[PDB]
Amino acid sequence: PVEYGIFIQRGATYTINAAGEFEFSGRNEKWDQSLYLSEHFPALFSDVPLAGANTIIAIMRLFTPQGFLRTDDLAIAANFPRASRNPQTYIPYTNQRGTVTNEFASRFRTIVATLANVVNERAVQDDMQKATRSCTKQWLRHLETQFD
Amino acid sequence: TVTNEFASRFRTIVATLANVVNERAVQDDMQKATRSCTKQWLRHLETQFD
Amino acid sequence: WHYTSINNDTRVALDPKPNQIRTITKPNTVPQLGTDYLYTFNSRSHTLRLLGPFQYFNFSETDRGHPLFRLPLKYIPADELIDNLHSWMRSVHLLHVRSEDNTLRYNWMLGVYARSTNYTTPVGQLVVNAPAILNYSNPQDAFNSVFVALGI
Amino acid sequence: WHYTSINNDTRVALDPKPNQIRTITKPNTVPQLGTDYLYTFNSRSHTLRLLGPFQYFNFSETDRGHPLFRLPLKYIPADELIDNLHSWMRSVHLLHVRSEDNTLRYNWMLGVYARSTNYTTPVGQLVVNAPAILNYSNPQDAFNSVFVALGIDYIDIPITNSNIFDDSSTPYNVRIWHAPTMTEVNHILALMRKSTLVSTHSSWHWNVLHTFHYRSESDMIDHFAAKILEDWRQKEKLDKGALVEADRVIQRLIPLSSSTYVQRLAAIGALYPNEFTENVLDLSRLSTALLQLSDTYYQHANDQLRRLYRRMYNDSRTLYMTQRHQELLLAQITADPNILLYPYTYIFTTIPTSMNYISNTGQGRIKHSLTVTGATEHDTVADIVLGQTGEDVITISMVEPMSIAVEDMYGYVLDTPTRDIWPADEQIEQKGDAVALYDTKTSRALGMFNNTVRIDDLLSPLLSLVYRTYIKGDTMTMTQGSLDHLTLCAAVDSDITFVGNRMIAPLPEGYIPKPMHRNNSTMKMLSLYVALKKLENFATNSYLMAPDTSIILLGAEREPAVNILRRFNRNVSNVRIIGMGDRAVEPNIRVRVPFPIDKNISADFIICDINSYEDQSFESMFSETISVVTTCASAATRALVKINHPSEYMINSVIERLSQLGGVFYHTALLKTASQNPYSYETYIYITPIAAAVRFPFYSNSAMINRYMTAVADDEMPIIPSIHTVIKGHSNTYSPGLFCGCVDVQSAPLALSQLKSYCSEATTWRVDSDDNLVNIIARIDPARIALEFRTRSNTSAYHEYQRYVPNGLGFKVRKTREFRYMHREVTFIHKLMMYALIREQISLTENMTQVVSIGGRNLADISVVPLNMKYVVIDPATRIETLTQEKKNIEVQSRPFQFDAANMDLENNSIYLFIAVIMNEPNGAATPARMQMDKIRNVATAMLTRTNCVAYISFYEAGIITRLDQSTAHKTIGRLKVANYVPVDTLVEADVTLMLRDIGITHEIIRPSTPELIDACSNYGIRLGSTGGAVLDVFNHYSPVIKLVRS
Amino acid sequence: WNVLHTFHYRSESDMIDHFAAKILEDWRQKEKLDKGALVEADRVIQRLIPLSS
Amino acid sequence: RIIGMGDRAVEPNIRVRVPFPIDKNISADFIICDINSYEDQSFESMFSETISV
Repeated sequence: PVEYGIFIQRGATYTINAAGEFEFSGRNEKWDQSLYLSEHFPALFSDVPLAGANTIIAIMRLFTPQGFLRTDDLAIAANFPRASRNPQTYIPYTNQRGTVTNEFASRFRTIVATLANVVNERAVQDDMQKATRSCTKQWLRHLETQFD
Repeated sequence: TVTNEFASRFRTIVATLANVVNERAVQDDMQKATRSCTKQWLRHLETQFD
Repeated sequence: WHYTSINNDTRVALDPKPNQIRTITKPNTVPQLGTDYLYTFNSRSHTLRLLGPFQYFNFSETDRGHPLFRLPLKYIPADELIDNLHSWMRSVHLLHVRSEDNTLRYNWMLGVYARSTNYTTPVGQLVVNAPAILNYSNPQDAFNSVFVALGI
Repeated sequence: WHYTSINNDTRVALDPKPNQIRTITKPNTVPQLGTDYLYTFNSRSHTLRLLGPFQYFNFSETDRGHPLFRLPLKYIPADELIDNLHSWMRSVHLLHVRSEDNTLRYNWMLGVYARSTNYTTPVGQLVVNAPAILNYSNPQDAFNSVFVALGIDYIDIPITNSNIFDDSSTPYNVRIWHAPTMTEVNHILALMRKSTLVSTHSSWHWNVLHTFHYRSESDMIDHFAAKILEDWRQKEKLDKGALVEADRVIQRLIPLSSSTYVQRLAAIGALYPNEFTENVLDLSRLSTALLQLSDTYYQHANDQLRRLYRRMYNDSRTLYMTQRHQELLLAQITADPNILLYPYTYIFTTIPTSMNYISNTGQGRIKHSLTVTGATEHDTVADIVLGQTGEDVITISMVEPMSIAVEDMYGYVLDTPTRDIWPADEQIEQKGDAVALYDTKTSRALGMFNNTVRIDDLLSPLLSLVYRTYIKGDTMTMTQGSLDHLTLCAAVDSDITFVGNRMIAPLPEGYIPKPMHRNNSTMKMLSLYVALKKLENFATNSYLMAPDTSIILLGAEREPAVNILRRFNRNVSNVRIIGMGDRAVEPNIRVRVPFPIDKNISADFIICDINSYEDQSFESMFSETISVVTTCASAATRALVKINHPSEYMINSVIERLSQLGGVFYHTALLKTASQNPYSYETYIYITPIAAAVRFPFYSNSAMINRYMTAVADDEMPIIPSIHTVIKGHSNTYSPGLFCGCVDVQSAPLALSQLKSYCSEATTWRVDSDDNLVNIIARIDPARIALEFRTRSNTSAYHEYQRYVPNGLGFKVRKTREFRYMHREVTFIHKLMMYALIREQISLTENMTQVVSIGGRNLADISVVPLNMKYVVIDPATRIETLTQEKKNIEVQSRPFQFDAANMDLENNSIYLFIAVIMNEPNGAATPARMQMDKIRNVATAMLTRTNCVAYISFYEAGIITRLDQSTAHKTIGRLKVANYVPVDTLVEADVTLMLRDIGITHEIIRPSTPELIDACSNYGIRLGSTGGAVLDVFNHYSPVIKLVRS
Repeated sequence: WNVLHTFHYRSESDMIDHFAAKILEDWRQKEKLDKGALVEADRVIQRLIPLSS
Repeated sequence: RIIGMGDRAVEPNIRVRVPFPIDKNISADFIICDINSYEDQSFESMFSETISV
């Protein structure tokens, strides 16, 4: 709460001005689905670096997707309908055909490694008996090793 | 208002009143499980007010 | 003898410019206080008092307790409150419209107070929809518009 | 001119040798960084950035998180990252083959990237089996092999980020196509149409074409403008001729398939707008102000410059080289055949040429000096209204404060009697003057200058900050010196203990001994005690006394001035500092003065200040003031009394009540001091046990006494300055003061080209680059109004000032405080008092032809009355032409005026001004000629109703020799050092009048008095200089304006 | 601002302490005025006026 | 006192065009003079500027 009021201060949403950077609205609005197909963005994903809260912005560069724009020839070489100027897609994985330890899963380990560190800071303020703080850190070990 | 104001004032009451409770579980130095079970109650009591 | 004097509004000439009102509240981020806010400390006492343009400013009860004063008083280090008052003054702004005309003055007194109550009151809810209602060129005419558009 | 340059690949020559590539990555183990990787840290910020050969390197996500950056950023110690970055750089290598041939280069770019993805991709899986595929001897041939051995047409590589911690998504991704021959390049570029948004730029690095692919449209213009900025710099050195190295010639990006904003942005970059001198509002946010300039060149400005911008808007597909810009490619294409360039090109010679502009983006408020002439004709303009000051940006205070030194805080000026007789006929006449004056108090207009400003009020804020320096900070103090007792007094409530004469020991451990609390009446008499020990003997350096002597202060009051004076002599044996007062509290003795018989008062030095009280008849007033002096003359040896209303009766009756009573009579001398409140008209009578018999005891003329004897009753009223906030073109009648406000930058030149009719000095500044408001500060000066509303021709120089808009009127942050009263010295103040006298004389006489001034800077035209009267200036050195031409009706005959009486023709209505007499040129020293030239000055006068004024300098002794206050106007031996020049010879006053009592007819010496002091101080609104105020009233007297007004 | 604005007190006892805090200030403004100087306190008379009281 | 004059002079330094106008009363002991404005003009316009400075 000490630096949330610094984030939601600049704005809950934003628009993009004609040729340039972003424009945050000083209003505090709740998000709705009606705004999606029109204008604005959830500013909790606007990735301009802030000057104060570097923790709320740190957990957001943790939502970054891992894929590549594979433009497909054989669909258009076969002559198929495409509404865009040129065709495009976004598959969400790689290959790791020869990698010793799979890469995609090793990225997940970084998520657990730092997300679990945040959990500890709550079991110091509520200072739970270690058996409680241990039983939750133990769960993230099982959850992560399943992903492998 | 996004988050109701009247209830947010109540959070300040619990925030500092619970701090006073700790100073008694240092003099009687209860096992943490006792001091934790009372700090946990103020979480439920406050979240009901919301 | 008949004495001589100059009579001129002191509070009116304290309200900042609309297109510049940006700086004197939030973009106070880049500099760091020191001289303005005065603080003496007699010895169980003290008196922290920030002045213009932050005097005659009433505190929102949400941003009053969370950022600072309540815990820092409870002790002061001359290094704490200088860094700490900054942390609060960073996260403050007033709903405003940037203007082009040079003959406009932003209305502080009424405008800041309305934000302090989360605009729940209609006098504050009016400044939400059209925040350009605070931009006045002449005193008195500032308040006049906040009466005709309410019936109050 | 055709510029010279060297064009050579910068990236290609960065890739290391294959057999040596071992060292520059892993075996960096043995040394330990330090200089290469650069890291700055602003304060939540920072920028860690490792450079060559580690820039353009993209991070494997496995080795990025584990080794370092994520946790070390989360905090930096300058010892952590140096040891820590090493721990990562240790565990890095690239799959490579050690070669023998010297003509091989390792391929970094493609090779390192393939390892970053664990070779999962076939372009990386190919380098696993045969890692010798990266060893190339020739550029282009490096990539060619990675296409034939795959069957693929193009390989795309995601861009590298230099910042290590900005772990966000990439804005764009580059793509390398397989293309060997020239006829191939034309195929890809033509097929590159109808495809989202792509970019290429002029030339290529490795001789293979590579295009850019942008993610979202909005993230195109920010990169497209980041290139277009760079090019505008490369053509700066090329345009002047130098040595460049940026390989490609043209940095400007070319938009192939693109949106609509980049068309308006590409055309405005391919012409190099004059706007450099930048102005432009370049700094931030740049992608906006640049986008405004595009609309500009468009609808204006201008002729074919629109036609050109509109010839590139509609096209936007060919790069527009400029003749000599094209030749640099022609000079390098013949230097090496087989090299790819952008095929579609346009060459244009028509730029062309135009105006220059001006700007700066620095700090500081810019001062201005407006004139009365120019190249434009102004007829019936608007009224340029401005409003609202604010309280944060512009602060206005009515004071003003000054800054000086230390010893000159105290400065006494002594004065000496002149007459030996007090006639029985003028003793009742002098009485009538003091009686008639007392009833009606001193000028009310003078009043709002006494009780308004004060000495302590403006002198005391400084000495309380030299107190601060003291807290922990100080050097050698050295006992007795004007610094010792002062920092002892004003700075410390406790005692300043002395260790070996000079040092300040030690520091206020935890106790800040509250700053010695000062008061008004204390600094008043802190200034006089020094003067008493000074008057004892001229020898410097005492201030403390030979012990066992008692100084008694008479006042006033139950307060300090005695607590301070005592602890200064705390160190030196037994000294008694006693004080008496009508309002005296323990410790000080309460008693009514005159005190009763018995009690036995005794001292060596007595200071006496009594003033009680207001309201009573002169008869009751006379009896009180006279009796206090008598109860002081017998009480001490060296005693000084304070008398109010120094009127030539009251003051002279004091000597008349001490002489007869005292055997051997008594030596008297009144004095003025610094720290007296600028013009308080109160003087101090000084009384010492003679030596034998005084020659001239009484006061005849009484000049310092006269300063009080010039005040007068009620009439008009208070005058006073104010603010305005509106300007009318060539419209007279503006009450003295100053106007502040704010105007639009688009009309700021129009504002300045009108302020010239009222003033000279003006300051302007914009708050922030992109605001548009430029607040002006202008001071109304009457010395200018007389030279403006002369005739009707407005003219002005509108064209020149207009070359500032937009930026060029200065930038300033923070708050700035402008005072209501400014600060000015005494030599231009003494002239200001000189003219206020002369302006009265000439605006009263019947008929005048012209007012002719001799010598000067053209200044002092003020008092040309009326503003219409012909104004002739006869001097050898001056600027002519425009001012005399612009029918302001002036003329300057550049003949060195010969006042040798050989050829004189002043004539009928001729008013002459002789403020010179010093010399024809800057400096002269002929006193017989000053007497003889003044003798031949008045000689040859038969020119009917003519008049002329001449100035003098005389006295000497009282004002400097016994002064000991050499501030600004000091003197050396018989020479008067006023301002600069070379000290003029003093003239005998008695002879100058006596020699004038046979040749000439009329000769009236009028001294500028207090009405001249207030009136000139009111219009310009200038404070009196305090220290200069004490020099002012004495120095003012002995410069008489002799007016020879005869036929 | 050229619009009339009145004061409303909570309890009677908390009126005299504010009413005397003004009346002190005025006694100072007429000190510089009585002697003749330059003041800036806009209103001339600081003294509060008791309406319903 | 160290004063400076220039055609491109910003506060604190005094902005003025040289040759400067009559009045203003310039005075010093040592003067350093550097003026160069500006490129392009006929020797006739060039001669007149350099000589007058």
